[PDB]
Amino acid sequence: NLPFLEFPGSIVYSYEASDCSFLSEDISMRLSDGDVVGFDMEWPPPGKRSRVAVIQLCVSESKCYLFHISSMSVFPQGLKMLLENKSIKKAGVGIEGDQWKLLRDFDVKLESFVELTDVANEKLKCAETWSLNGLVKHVLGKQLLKDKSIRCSNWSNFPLTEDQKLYAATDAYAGLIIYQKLGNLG
Repeated sequence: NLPFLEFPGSIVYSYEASDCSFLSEDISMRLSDGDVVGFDMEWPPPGKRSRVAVIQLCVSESKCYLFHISSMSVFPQGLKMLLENKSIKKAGVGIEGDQWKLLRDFDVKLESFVELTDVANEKLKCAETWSLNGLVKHVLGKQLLKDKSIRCSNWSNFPLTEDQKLYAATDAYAGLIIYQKLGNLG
């Protein structure tokens, strides 16, 4: 029985482009070169493909932002600038795939991403094929809620449910906590 990892801070939910751009600029304002944010994205599971519905940025243990882009008619210019900002690192798992997807879907280029599974392999001196949950268990001694019910829910539905918010926030939070753990190991 491993404890469940859960984002304990305030979840900021933004589903309008202007609001999102303002918040993103605020984030860029408070950070400087070298800083990192936890990062992840969600999207719903015949011929058409599913585009990114939510982008999560966890800046600290007390605050995580959920940007519901599927509810926005235009991709937030401020969010685009933050993501393409090479000064701010974005830590996640399978984050290169996220980069490709953002480019394909919105021509937004994620800069300075940090693939935590690579950092883990090099730090822990191993060659494993990880999963975010496996990384959480091994690195944090915690466990992640990963039931299809929420993980594969319809992320493009407005509004996001309370369970959807905590799950999406917790995933970006794990990225932030894992990054700090591995980056400051002794």
